[PDB]
Amino acid sequence: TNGVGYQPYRVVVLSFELLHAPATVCGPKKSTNLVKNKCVNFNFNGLTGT
Amino acid sequence: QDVVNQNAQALNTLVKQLSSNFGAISSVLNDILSRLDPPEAEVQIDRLIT
Amino acid sequence: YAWNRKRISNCVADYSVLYNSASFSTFKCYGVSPTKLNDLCFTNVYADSF
Amino acid sequence: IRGWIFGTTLDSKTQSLLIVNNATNVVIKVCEFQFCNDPFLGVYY
Amino acid sequence: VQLQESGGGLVQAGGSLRLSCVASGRTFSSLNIVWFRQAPGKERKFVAAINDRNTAYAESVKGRFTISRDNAKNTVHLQMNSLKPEDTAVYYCHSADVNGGMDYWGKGTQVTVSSH
Ligand SMILES: *[C@@H]1O[C@H](CO)[C@@H](O)[C@H](O)[C@H]1NC(C)=O
Repeated sequence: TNGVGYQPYRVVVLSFELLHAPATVCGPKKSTNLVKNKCVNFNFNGLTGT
Repeated sequence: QDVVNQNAQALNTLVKQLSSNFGAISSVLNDILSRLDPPEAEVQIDRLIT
Repeated sequence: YAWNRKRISNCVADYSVLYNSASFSTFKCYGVSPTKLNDLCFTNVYADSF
Repeated sequence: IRGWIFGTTLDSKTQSLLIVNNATNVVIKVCEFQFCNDPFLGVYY
Repeated sequence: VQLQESGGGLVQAGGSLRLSCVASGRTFSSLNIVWFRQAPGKERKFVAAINDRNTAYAESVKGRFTISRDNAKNTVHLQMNSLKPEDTAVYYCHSADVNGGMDYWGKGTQVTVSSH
C-alpha cells in the first residue's frame, strides 16, 4: 500500500578485485591464435598493451 | 663519477615516477583506458598527465 | 544486517545479459564501467545480495 | 609432524581449518570440529 | 537449512505453554534465537533472545518468561509464565548464522489467551 520510494528493493553488489591474484572470472571474450615477433595488440587476462 | 651518478639518479627518479597513481585509480594508462569509458576516464587520465 | 556473501570464481561471467536487461532501476559501477565488463578477467568476485 | 590445526574456538561453535600430511591425501576439510583436548595420531612401533 | 515453529495451543490466563522451534541444521547453537511478536493486525515487535552467554527480554515479557536452550539438540525453547489475555499475538523465532549472512525464518504460533 505504501507509495513508490519505500517499497522493498533487491540489492546485489558485485565486489571484485583486479590484477591482484590469478584471474578466475573471465568475460565471454573469445580467445585467438598466438603470434610472435610482430608488434601486436596483445590481451592476456586483461594485461592489454602493444 | 658524481656527474654520471647524478644523471643516472635523475633518470631513475623520472622513470620511477611513472609508477605513481597521482590520485588515479591505477598507475597504468592502458588499464585505466581498458577499464573505464572515456567520459569518466577523462579525470584519471588528467591526474596521470598532471 | 545478514547480507548474503557468495563466492564467485572459476567461471565465465556474462555481464551483458545483466546490463542490457533494463529491469534494474540502478545499475551503477564505480571502479569500472558496465559496458567494458565483458572484456576483463577478474581475480575474485564477491556477490552481496540483500 | 602430520599437519596443523587452525580456527578461533576449536569447539564446533565456529569453523576450523585443518591440514593433515599423508602419502596420498592432504585433505583440508574446513568443517565445524568439536576438537579434543589433545588431538594426536598414534603409530605402532 | 530451514526452521519450523510448532505449538501455540489454546490455554487459559496465567497458564503455562511450551513452544519449541526445532531447526533443520547442525550448528544451531551458534545460531542464537530471537523471538518476535506481531499483534493480530497491528505493528510487529520482538519478544526475547537467548544470545548464548546472556538473555534479553521485552517490556511486555520482562522477566516473566524462562527462556531455555537445548544445545544438545540444536533447538530453542521459550517458557511462558504469567500469560495475559492482552498478549494474544503470533510469536516468531529466527536465527542468522555468523558466516555467510542468511535467514531461517519460521511460520508463527498463535498466543490466543482467554479472559474472565
Ligand atoms: C594415505 O591415506 C590412505 C587412505 O586415505 C592410506 O591408505 C595410506 O596408507 C596413507 N598413506 C600413508 C599412511 O603413508
